[PDB]
Amino acid sequence: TTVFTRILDRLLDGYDNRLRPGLGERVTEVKTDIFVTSFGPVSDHDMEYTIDVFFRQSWKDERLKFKGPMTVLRLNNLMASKIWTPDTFFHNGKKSVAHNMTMPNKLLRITEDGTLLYTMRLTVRAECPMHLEDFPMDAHACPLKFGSYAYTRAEVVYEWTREPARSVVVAEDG
Amino acid sequence: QVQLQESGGGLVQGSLRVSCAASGRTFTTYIMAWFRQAPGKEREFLAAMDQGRIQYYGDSVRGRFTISRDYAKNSVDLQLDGLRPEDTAVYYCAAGAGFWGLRTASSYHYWGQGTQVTVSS
Amino acid sequence: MSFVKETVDKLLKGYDIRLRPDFGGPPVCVGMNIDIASIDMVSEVNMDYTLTMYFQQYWRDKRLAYSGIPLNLTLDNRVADQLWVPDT
Ligand SMILES: *[C@@H]1O[C@H](CO)[C@@H](O[C@@H]2O[C@H](CO)[C@@H](O[C@@H]3O[C@H](CO)[C@@H](O)[C@H](O)[C@@H]3O)[C@H](O)[C@H]2NC(C)=O)[C@H](O)[C@H]1NC(C)=O
Repeated sequence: TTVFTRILDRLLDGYDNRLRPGLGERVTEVKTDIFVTSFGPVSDHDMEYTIDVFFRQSWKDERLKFKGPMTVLRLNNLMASKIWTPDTFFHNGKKSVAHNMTMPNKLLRITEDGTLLYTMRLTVRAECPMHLEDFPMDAHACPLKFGSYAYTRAEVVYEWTREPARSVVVAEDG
Repeated sequence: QVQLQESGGGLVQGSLRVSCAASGRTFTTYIMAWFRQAPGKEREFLAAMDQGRIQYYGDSVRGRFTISRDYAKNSVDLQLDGLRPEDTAVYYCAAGAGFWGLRTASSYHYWGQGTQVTVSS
Repeated sequence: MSFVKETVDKLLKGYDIRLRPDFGGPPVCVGMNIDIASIDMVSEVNMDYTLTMYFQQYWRDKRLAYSGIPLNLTLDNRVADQLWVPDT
């Protein structure tokens, strides 16, 4: 009814998406975690590997507080692109894909207290340097590294939502 | 043969720097780390640095000790600051790809002689 | 935080993207930095090599000078569409 559209229209009033939450008075804390749907092929010829991930971040933006009967607010992608989200990027990524079929494969939820939860579906090709001295008896530890591109340690800090071991969950069939 | 020489002081009332020079192999693509062993036979992870220049630290020495790598010289340095009497121990320099590890000594194939550190108050 | 917001609004408002810094004055001096993330694939068939890098460009722009805010304003990347940048 009218309450939903009114809250949606009145959230962005005076919102500046060029500025991170708590700019100049606190550090934006981002709780992140990953669900690996499939650990894709590992191409030792290219020293790369593919991984399909539900990558979901969460933070707090008091600018987007609201009140209503509803405690959860879903944002469409047009409005989700109109607010500040972390500029997370993969340090060892080569060519990653943000899925868009049939509509952008991302979601943005807002809680009444201003907590944002931002989920994405990604296919990331990442570098895996290999020591092939003991080939074919060799073993490797392929990394997946990510973080903010623009915001330094004193502005944005990432953390794991749960214990770090339990914050990256690989699917049984994946 | 592959060797990991260590250099640095052994006595301080303080600030200190312990360097590690690797010879016999280029560890540009390997992870170079520092470990500590106090009396009692328990080896403790301190710091590690990667080919991507990413610094990992242990909780006990987070923000106190700083790890750096000179890839041209193929060496790894550890700056120790805010020493305490309880920090007396033997410090080991390690290298090797971190398989099942990056915080476990079993994942490192190469180790050095070690350097003794004592602090008196 | 509203102080930073109004400062940014002042800086961007009345800003002509078409004119370089010191448009009539001396030439703008652009410094450059590269951090080579990886050289991926050197081809002897195709006569080329692939290179991933962090490419940074530094330049002075008096139009964007601000005071009273002791911190360095790292902004959302989309503001790059609003500022003049070199044609490198
Ligand atoms: C905002 O940006 C400015 C300019 O990038 C920052 O200022 C600068 O601070 C860095 C780090 O302290 C300096 O780098 C160093 O140079 C000194 C020279 O003596 C050297 O001793 C250090 O070991 C280091 O290599 C840089 O020179 C300096 N540049 C200036 C002042 O023009 C500033 O820290 C940033 N942050 C804020 C809040 O302003």
